[PDB]
Amino acid sequence: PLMGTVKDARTELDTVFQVLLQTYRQIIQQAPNYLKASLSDRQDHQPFLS
Amino acid sequence: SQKLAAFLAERTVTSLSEVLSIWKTEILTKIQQWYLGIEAYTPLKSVIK
Amino acid sequence: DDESNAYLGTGWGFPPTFEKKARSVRLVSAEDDIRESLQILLSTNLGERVMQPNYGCNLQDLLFESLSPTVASNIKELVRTAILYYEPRIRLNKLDIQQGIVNEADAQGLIQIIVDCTIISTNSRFNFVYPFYLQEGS
Amino acid sequence: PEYLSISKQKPDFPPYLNFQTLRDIGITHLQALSGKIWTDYNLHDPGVT
Repeated sequence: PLMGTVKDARTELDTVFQVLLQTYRQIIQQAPNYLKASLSDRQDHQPFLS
Repeated sequence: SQKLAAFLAERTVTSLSEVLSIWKTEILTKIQQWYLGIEAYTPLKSVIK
Repeated sequence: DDESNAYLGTGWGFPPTFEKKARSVRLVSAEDDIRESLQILLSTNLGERVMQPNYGCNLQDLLFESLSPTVASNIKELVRTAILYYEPRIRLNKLDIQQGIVNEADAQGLIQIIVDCTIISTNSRFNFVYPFYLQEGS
Repeated sequence: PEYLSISKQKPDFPPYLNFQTLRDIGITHLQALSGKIWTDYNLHDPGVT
């Protein structure tokens, strides 16, 4: 985009950023729903942490 | 947003490289580290991938 | 899982050791878990545990004395009582106490006590090892 | 002197302030979390201390 109209230079960068940020946000949003199961599903945690 | 405005002010190679380094170091590296830091007994492991 | 000697239990070692490459704390088992137990019991005085005023053994109350028969009998009574109350997993055989012999001047100042024990092949109703004690009782 | 004789409930404190209840809850949670590796719960164990 260093050889074209400053709009074309804008659209390309936004187009990549949008997809990256969509996937990022999906993961961040879904994470909180697994915390308690990550604990209650085992009986062999390290003692110094439990 | 800051980096993109600074680039659109003056279009040279260094501004573009900074815009790209933002993506490389703030999103993708962290997704990789999140993936490697989780075990398979949780469903998240299969979601991310 | 049911291994051998599981009824004797596993626990933390003494003193606590932390490994950093292996992100864990050291754990002992079987006969090592018993030996270390003894090292704790005979090195704690009676009032040092916060809500447990009866746990410990007052040996340092017998320092600065010559080893007469009346001192040896007192040492034996203290040690036997402590082990009877707080070590259900072993059987005590005999206590050997000697003073003297190295320099024959440094040797005069030290007392040596030997503890001989064996390990009982059955469980005990006073052993808090999980999950047997929930059914074996008290 | 406001208090001339005392009891287990005179001065009164909320029922969660009881050493034995806190201790029992702690032990139950420890067995639920790590009861498959750490099995020794006698008084010589540093964890109980």
